[PDB]
Amino acid sequence: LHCTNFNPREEIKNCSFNMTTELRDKKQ
Amino acid sequence: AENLWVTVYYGVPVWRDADTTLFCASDAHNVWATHACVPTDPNPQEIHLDNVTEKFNMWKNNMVEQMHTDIISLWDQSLKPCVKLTPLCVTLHCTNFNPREEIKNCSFNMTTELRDKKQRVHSLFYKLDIVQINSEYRLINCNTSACTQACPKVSFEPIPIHYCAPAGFAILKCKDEEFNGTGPCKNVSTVQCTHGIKPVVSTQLLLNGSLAKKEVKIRSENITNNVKTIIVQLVNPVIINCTRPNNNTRKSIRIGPGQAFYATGAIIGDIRQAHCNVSRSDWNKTLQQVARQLRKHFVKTIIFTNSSGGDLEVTTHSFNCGGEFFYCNTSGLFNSTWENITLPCRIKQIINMWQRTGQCMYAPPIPGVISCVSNITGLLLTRDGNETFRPGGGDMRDNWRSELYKYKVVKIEPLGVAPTRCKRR
Amino acid sequence: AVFLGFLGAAGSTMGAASNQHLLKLTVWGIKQLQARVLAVERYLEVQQLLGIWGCSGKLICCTNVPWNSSWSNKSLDEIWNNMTWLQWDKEINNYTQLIYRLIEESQFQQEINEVELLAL
Amino acid sequence: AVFLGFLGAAGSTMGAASNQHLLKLTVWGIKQLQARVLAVERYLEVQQLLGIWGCSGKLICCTNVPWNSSWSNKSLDEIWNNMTWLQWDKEINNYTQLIYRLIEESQFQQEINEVELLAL
Amino acid sequence: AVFLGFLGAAGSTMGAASNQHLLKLTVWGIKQLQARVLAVERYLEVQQLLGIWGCSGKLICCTNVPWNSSWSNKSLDEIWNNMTWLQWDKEINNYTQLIYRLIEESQFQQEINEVELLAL
Ligand SMILES: *[C@@H]1O[C@H](CO)[C@@H](O[C@@H]2O[C@H](CO)[C@@H](O[C@@H]3O[C@H](CO)[C@@H](O)[C@H](O)[C@H]3NC(C)=O)[C@H](O)[C@H]2NC(C)=O)[C@H](O)[C@H]1NC(C)=O
Ligand SMILES: *[C@@H]1O[C@H](CO)[C@@H](O[C@@H]2O[C@H](CO)[C@@H](O[C@@H]3O[C@H](CO)[C@@H](O)[C@H](O)[C@@H]3O)[C@H](O)[C@H]2NC(C)=O)[C@H](O)[C@H]1NC(C)=O
Ligand SMILES: *[C@@H]1O[C@H](CO)[C@@H](O[C@@H]2O[C@H](CO)[C@@H](O[C@@H]3O[C@H](CO)[C@@H](O)[C@H](O)[C@@H]3O)[C@H](O)[C@H]2NC(C)=O)[C@H](O)[C@H]1NC(C)=O
Ligand SMILES: *[C@@H]1O[C@H](CO)[C@@H](O[C@@H]2O[C@H](CO)[C@@H](O)[C@H](O)[C@H]2NC(C)=O)[C@H](O)[C@H]1NC(C)=O
Ligand SMILES: *[C@@H]1O[C@H](CO)[C@@H](O[C@@H]2O[C@H](CO)[C@@H](O)[C@H](O)[C@H]2NC(C)=O)[C@H](O)[C@H]1NC(C)=O
Ligand SMILES: *[C@@H]1O[C@H](CO)[C@@H](O[C@@H]2O[C@H](CO)[C@@H](O)[C@H](O)[C@H]2NC(C)=O)[C@H](O)[C@H]1NC(C)=O
Ligand SMILES: *[C@@H]1O[C@H](CO)[C@@H](O[C@@H]2O[C@H](CO)[C@@H](O)[C@H](O)[C@H]2NC(C)=O)[C@H](O)[C@H]1NC(C)=O
Ligand SMILES: *[C@@H]1O[C@H](CO)[C@@H](O[C@@H]2O[C@H](CO)[C@@H](O)[C@H](O)[C@H]2NC(C)=O)[C@H](O)[C@H]1NC(C)=O
Ligand SMILES: *[C@@H]1O[C@H](CO)[C@@H](O)[C@H](O)[C@H]1NC(C)=O
Ligand SMILES: *[C@@H]1O[C@H](CO)[C@@H](O)[C@H](O)[C@H]1NC(C)=O
Ligand SMILES: *[C@@H]1O[C@H](CO)[C@@H](O)[C@H](O)[C@H]1NC(C)=O
Ligand SMILES: *[C@@H]1O[C@H](CO)[C@@H](O)[C@H](O)[C@H]1NC(C)=O
Ligand SMILES: *[C@@H]1O[C@H](CO)[C@@H](O)[C@H](O)[C@H]1NC(C)=O
Repeated sequence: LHCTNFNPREEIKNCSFNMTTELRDKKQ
Repeated sequence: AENLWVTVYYGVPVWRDADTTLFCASDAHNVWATHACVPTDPNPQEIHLDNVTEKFNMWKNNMVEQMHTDIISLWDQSLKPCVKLTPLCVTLHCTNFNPREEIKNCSFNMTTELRDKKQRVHSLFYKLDIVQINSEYRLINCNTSACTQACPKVSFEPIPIHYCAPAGFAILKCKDEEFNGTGPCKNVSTVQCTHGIKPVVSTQLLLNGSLAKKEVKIRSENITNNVKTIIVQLVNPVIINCTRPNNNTRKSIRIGPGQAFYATGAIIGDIRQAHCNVSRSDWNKTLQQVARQLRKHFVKTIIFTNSSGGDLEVTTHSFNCGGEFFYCNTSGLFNSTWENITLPCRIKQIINMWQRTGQCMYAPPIPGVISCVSNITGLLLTRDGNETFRPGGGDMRDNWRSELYKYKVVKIEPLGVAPTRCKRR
Repeated sequence: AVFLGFLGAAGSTMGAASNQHLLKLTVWGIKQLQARVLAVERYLEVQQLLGIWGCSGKLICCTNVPWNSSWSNKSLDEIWNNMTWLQWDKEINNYTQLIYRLIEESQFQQEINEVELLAL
Repeated sequence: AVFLGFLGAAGSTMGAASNQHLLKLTVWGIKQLQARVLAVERYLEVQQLLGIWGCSGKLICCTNVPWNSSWSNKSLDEIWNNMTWLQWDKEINNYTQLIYRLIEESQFQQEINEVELLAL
Repeated sequence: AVFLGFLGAAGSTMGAASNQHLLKLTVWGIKQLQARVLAVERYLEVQQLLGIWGCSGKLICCTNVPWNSSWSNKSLDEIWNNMTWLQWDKEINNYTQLIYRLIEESQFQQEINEVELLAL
């Protein structure tokens, strides 16, 4: 995961990652 | 001057409408797991109930709703140990075939026995099993569900299933010939099991079944209601003659350690069109039989047309033949308002069968030539509301209603108390 | 399994009718298993009433509870020489639970009168 | 299922107390299945003793084995008008296996004396 | 479970021999489950013949069907003082199904003669 914080307790992160899809060779 | 006392009787002829579990019996393997059923009695005993009239209802039977779930469970249980085709959901690169029935020659990257290595293998895919992405194509199922291809050793050969009732229960068989399927039956006998019922999956036309002993009998619930499916049962069977002519070959890939996806190889010889033949002047002879019985309930001219439209399984004579699943276009069969007639059929490999919530099966290509001969013993129409009937059929469970209309399950209540002039001294 | 020969005279009058191993949890195995359990359950379900009424091993046992005419007002010629066991049940099916309790206690009071009788 | 009404008089004296289908192997289905098998097993477990003692269909059956006073020295007023069936069991629970074997053979010897009696 | 003591005299003459919980579908659990069902099935299989012949709760019950000499021509000294119950079965195993039907109806006709007798 590649995460950043949220907004300018309860911390929340906005995480982007590579993920599989309906087809094995393609990612998202 | 009576002095009557209660007397208990054990074993009195009285039963009760009830639903229970029916176990299977078979004679002396395929998907229907007939090897697991107990051996049928070679002399099926039947006890006639003289002076007895019982009320049946083929449309509110539970043998239907229970057999329908058994065939679906027999289907899913047989696909449990077979190979999953998750890696077959890759990006296909397809081209056409030769200088209806469209076929594609698709090459794709595929896994092998070793995880790090790949293979560039190609296969033939019928156009109906594959959609374009926008020439890069894709298997039609990958966006909704995975697919389990059939273990190539099992067969879809429909063989007779005997549904039996447990000890303490009974099955009432209506033996009146012109039995409407619903209402009183004057010739009632009791049996332990039903006859040999073949789980033949088909659409519009009922293949391989029990005929009417005389006069084409028609069955339904509310005839005045068009949303209720009509079920015809022919008296003399017209013979349908189907064959897939193309000489197909099986090409076995290896998508993993022990996982072998069987791909459609080359087409040796000519490329022809799969179809079915039924006899004119015989389908016409037996359609004027269904005609004069449809007017006995509807006063009026009756018309025959084609299916409504939509999915392929709903609007075609979908059935099984030698292993592959045909999808025949019966517009040339139901086309008369009251030498052969050839039905162009397409062949699919990705089938959903029971219209379930995301579960399909890849029918592997049968090598060689395919040809099957099937009796057409039944029908299932659908009125609109000029009383036209289009070949529809509604649900799949109506297949089992056409054979279970004679049977009904009741439980024995062998206890009865009645007054007598005896007293326990 | 047993017999449906009792059922031969389902339309006859009440006087005429009265006168391998290994378990595998396949879809058929589970089906055939409950049929085996559902048989012994329904069998003993009837067989415990016969035992508690003092009628085990009997096909026709006379009791000591008098026939309350409110259960049925018909004659002995209207019952045994007219009605069938199938339709007679529908007429009396309201009091069957009320009768099964009387035969249950007629046996119970007969048991304590025997333990006082054989004590002599 | 049957009745816990027998249990109504658990504190009363011994003289007062005596006077849908389809199987699915879900966690509840397997639970409810063994309950059905565990019932018919415990039922016949008692019902075969009653049969082998010559007491099937009986609630109170008198036997022919005399009361060995070493099993209990109490009076008939100390038993039926004082002790409860729950506590009387704890006092005699040692000889219950020794008594169940005598009732088992008293019936067996009664059977051979009948096959000699009815032969006349 | 019950007893194999009956079997003690398998070679003796016919006159001497006669005179925790929780279900888990493991390979052993399914094995031990059918053994429990196969016991109550085979038990009641015999116990319903004894009931339908009017012999429930009996070890030795005399009947009313005469001995058809075509079943066996041997003497009472040749049977009870010579043959063993194991070999006597092989000699008569052809007519066992023919005899079991006569004892079944001898009880049935005895029941209707009692319902006419106790009506006086
Ligand atoms: C229309 O469809 C038919 C498919 O059923 C094509 O095939 C012909 O079917 C006939 C009917 O069975 C066959 O004749 C049969 O031959 C056997 C063998 O001796 C006899 O037992 C049958 O009685 C006999 N039936 C009849 C009605 O004569 C033909 O043999 C068979 N054709 C071939 C080449 O074998 C028809 O060809 C087809 N017709 C057209 C014009 O398309
Ligand atoms: C369904 O249709 C097929 C084909 O239309 C029918 O098969 C045909 O059956 C006949 C039966 O005699 C075959 O004829 C014989 O062929 C042999 C071998 O060639 C020849 O030696 C004989 O002299 C005779 O001609 C015919 O070849 C065969 N055709 C094909 C293509 O297989 C089948 O009988 C039909 N089934 C029905 C109507 O139930
Ligand atoms: C309706 O019934 C008929 C006959 O009962 C069915 O025809 C039968 O079709 C099967 C194949 O689907 C044939 O059996 C197998 O053929 C293969 C191929 O050679 C072989 O490997 C097997 O050993 C077996 O022989 C069978 O011969 C054939 N029966 C006849 C009489 O020709 C028909 O398929 C049924 N229709 C439907 C829709 O189920
Ligand atoms: C899986 O794919 C099928 C086929 O593309 C989808 O059905 C299509 O749905 C779209 C909706 O945008 C329509 O434009 C197409 O006409 C439909 N095709 C057919 C043949 O009906 C189906 O909806 C997809 N499933 C999911 C869950 O998205
Ligand atoms: C297709 O229909 C024909 C005709 O009804 C069936 O052939 C009959 O089979 C029965 C059963 O052996 C015989 O008693 C008849 O004499 C046969 N009739 C003729 C004309 O031969 C045939 O069995 C059916 N096949 C299927 C698969 O349903
Ligand atoms: C379909 O094509 C295959 C070839 O791919 C044919 O197989 C040959 O059949 C002949 C029969 O005489 C054999 O002698 C050959 O050895 C086979 N070849 C192979 C590679 O197996 C098959 O005959 C064709 N089918 C039909 C019905 O003709
Ligand atoms: C599908 O297309 C492939 C091309 O990728 C065909 O494979 C070629 O077949 C020819 C004829 O034998 C060979 O000379 C080539 O070397 C093959 N190419 C590859 C990459 O294998 C294949 O024959 C086609 N399938 C059909 C049924 O025609
Ligand atoms: C089934 O076959 C018939 C012909 O046998 C096809 O009928 C054609 O349908 C198109 C589309 O509506 C019409 O424009 C033509 O006039 C029809 N031709 C006729 C009646 O001769 C029909 O499309 C086919 N259906 C399927 C699903 O394949
Ligand atoms: C996805 O994978 C590529 C390498 O294939 C990488 O460069 C990229 O940063 C990844 N994106 C993510 C993890 O969001
Ligand atoms: C296989 O994958 C490679 C990239 O790894 C790609 O360049 C090639 O076109 C693929 N071949 C196919 C999909 O047939
Ligand atoms: C079928 O026939 C019976 C005759 O007993 C009749 O009562 C019933 O209404 C009929 N139903 C249909 C749908 O024809
Ligand atoms: C009942 O069916 C049998 C079948 O052969 C027939 O012999 C008998 O005459 C039928 N009886 C009636 C009343 O239809
Ligand atoms: C329907 O019948 C008409 C008239 O006989 C004919 O022209 C038409 O081609 C037929 N349609 C089909 C699909 O057979």
